[PDB]
Amino acid sequence: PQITLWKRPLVTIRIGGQLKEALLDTGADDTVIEELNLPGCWKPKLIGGIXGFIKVRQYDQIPVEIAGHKAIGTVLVGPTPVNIIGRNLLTQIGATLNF
Ligand SMILES: CCCC[C@@H](CN[C@@H](CCCC)C(=O)N[C@@H](CCC(N)=O)C(=O)N[C@@H](CCCNC(N)=[NH2+])C(N)=O)NC(=O)[C@@H](NC(=O)[C@@H](NC(C)=O)[C@@H](C)O)[C@@H](C)CC
Repeated sequence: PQITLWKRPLVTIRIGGQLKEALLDTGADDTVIEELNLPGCWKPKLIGGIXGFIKVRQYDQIPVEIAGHKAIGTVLVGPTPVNIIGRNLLTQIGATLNF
């Protein structure tokens, strides 16, 4: 599909068997999702942006479907204000910027 940028590029994702809404963010290196449990598998990380840093739980090799496209990769979990799909998964679904 093609997504224009007149409004925030929000899409439905599936993760850990749960459906969420997330923002496709080309300015994010990584993917950041709120709450939800998961694997006895995670390790600590700090990630930053405007306003500084938050502590997150890094989970590896997590299956994540995005607009019907299967991806599998690192997912960071913490108190992000907005669920974010970053380049680590956008590359797996063949996403490009075009102008
Ligand atoms: C400045 C750092 C690079 C750009 C920034 C864009 N992320 C979005 C995330 C959405 C908000 C949680 C953002 O900050 N958007 C702001 C940009 C400022 C702006 N005014 O446009 C925004 O839209 N802010 C809205 C409010 C939130 C809107 N978004 C939304 N509701 N979805 C605004 N009006 O204030 N990327 C990031 O914040 C990511 N940071 C990174 O990718 C890198 N970190 C650093 C420090 O560069 C990497 C080394 O970790 C985060 C997610 C970690 C992977």
